[PDB]
Amino acid sequence: MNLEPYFELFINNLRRRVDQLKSDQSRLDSELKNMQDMVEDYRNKYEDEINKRTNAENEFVTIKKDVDGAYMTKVDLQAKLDNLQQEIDFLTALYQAELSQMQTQIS
Amino acid sequence: MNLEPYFELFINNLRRRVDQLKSDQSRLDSELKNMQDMVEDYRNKYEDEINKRTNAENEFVTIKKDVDGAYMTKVDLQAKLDNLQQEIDFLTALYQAELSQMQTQIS
Amino acid sequence: GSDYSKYYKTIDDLKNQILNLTTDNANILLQIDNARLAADDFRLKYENEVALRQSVEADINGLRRVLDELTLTKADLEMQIESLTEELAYLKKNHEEEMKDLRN
Amino acid sequence: GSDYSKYYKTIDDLKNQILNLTTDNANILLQIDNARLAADDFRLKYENEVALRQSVEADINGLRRVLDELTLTKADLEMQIESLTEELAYLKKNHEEEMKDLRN
Repeated sequence: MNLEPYFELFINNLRRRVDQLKSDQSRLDSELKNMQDMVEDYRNKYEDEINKRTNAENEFVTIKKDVDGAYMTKVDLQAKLDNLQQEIDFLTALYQAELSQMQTQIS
Repeated sequence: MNLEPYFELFINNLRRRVDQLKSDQSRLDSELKNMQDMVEDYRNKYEDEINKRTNAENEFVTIKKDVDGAYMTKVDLQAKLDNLQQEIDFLTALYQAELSQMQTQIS
Repeated sequence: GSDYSKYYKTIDDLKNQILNLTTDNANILLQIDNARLAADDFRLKYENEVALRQSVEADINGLRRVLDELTLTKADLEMQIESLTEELAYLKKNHEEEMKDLRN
Repeated sequence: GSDYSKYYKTIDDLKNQILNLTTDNANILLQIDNARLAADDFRLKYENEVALRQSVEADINGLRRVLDELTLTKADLEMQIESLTEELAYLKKNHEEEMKDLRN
């Protein structure tokens, strides 16, 4: 029969299309494997950085509490010191005045 | 007694310090009220933007699903169409060849 | 003297009033500081939120344009498929009929 | 003819093989796309994380410097308070003793 090569040509075209699509599929498989691998890598990085951040925040909380306490202690100590100095000076002047008062009052 | 004004002076100094510290306290009260008010405002903004973001993410998920489906339908339809065209052409040529085959084969 | 004793009482009352006022004001200042840090922290968190939402929404709009394009394409393809299907069926049956005719 | 029928079978098998391959590859491409968006999304989230951590840690170091300064200051003040306390007590008792002396 005359028409065998018509069929063989059309089959050849279909075969070419199939083979291209199979190659494409292999490429897409590799590409998806690379991408998924990336998703896992960046996911891991993200989570680890969450934990590092959280520990940093907690550490900050602790040290800021310590600082607040230290500032309160410094404030109170400075107030006590200022009171001591002021009272020393006042009592110095006043007491010298008492000595005068006594030497003159005796007369 | 001579030394009343010494005491009155020191008392005056202490009174001045007290009054300054009271004024300072009033200012600090106002300042803390302003700050707390800000903390509430920015907290509210933050939370509302969380909710807006979340709704945006969900909406995105939905529309991306719809797009994926639409792309799959387009792919399949395009494949079916290409098949139809290719088969039409092939059958056209082949059938004309069958007509020739018959007119010559009869002879 | 007695009078001097009274003056002493007032002195000490003012000393303690100072101490109390300094401590209280220090505590208030710490409240202000921590509240500051909290406001700034909430503004950073918020900024991150508007960034994430920015990317999301922009991507959404893009995907709306894509979806419209894909739907229009789908309708078009359905039309074309219909036409080519009718045409193919015609072709097949017509050729077969011609075969019958020439064989008779 | 029979032979032509066999060829037909192969043809249709290839047509369906095409359809299957196109669909499968499309699904894989969608998987790749969504995975892309997920990787990019995780990198944005991560970047935000390193920003927050940046602010936190820097603030920490600053607060370490402050804490050291405050502790050193505290020790210094304690020393000064001690000295001035001894000095005040001396002053008071000495003046009182002098009073006793002059009165005698």
